[PDB]
Amino acid sequence: SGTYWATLITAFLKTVSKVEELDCVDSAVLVDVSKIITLTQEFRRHYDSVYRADYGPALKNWKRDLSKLFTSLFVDVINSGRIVGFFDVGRYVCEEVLCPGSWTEDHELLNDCMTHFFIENNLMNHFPLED
Repeated sequence: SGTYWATLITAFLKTVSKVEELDCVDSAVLVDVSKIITLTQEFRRHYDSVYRADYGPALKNWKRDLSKLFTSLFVDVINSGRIVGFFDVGRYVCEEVLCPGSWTEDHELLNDCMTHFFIENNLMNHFPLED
C-alpha cells in the first residue's frame, strides 16, 4: 500500500498512450489496468456532455496545472464514481491532447501529478480494488 498505486497509476497512463507496453508493473498491476480501463472508457463514452463543467480551461495548461484539475475530485464527493474521472481524464488527454506512440515530457505531467495528488488524496484505499 501507499505508492504501490504509483507504478500502477502510470500503467493505465502509458497503456493508453501506447508505449511499447510499459515494462514497469507487477504481474497483477497489469490486470488492474484492464479493469480500471473499462471504467475509464465507459466514463468517457457515457459522461460526455457533463464534461462541459470544467474540462477545458484547466486542460489548457494541464502541463503546468495537471493536478489543478484533480482538485475538483476532492471538493465535496470523492466517491468511487467521482474518482473515475481521475483515471478517465488520463485517457482523455492521452487520446486527444497528447499523441500516443511516445511518452513525451507531456504524458509524464499526468503521472507526475496523478500520484502527487492521489497520494495526498490517499482515497485509493477505497478505489475499486476488490474485484
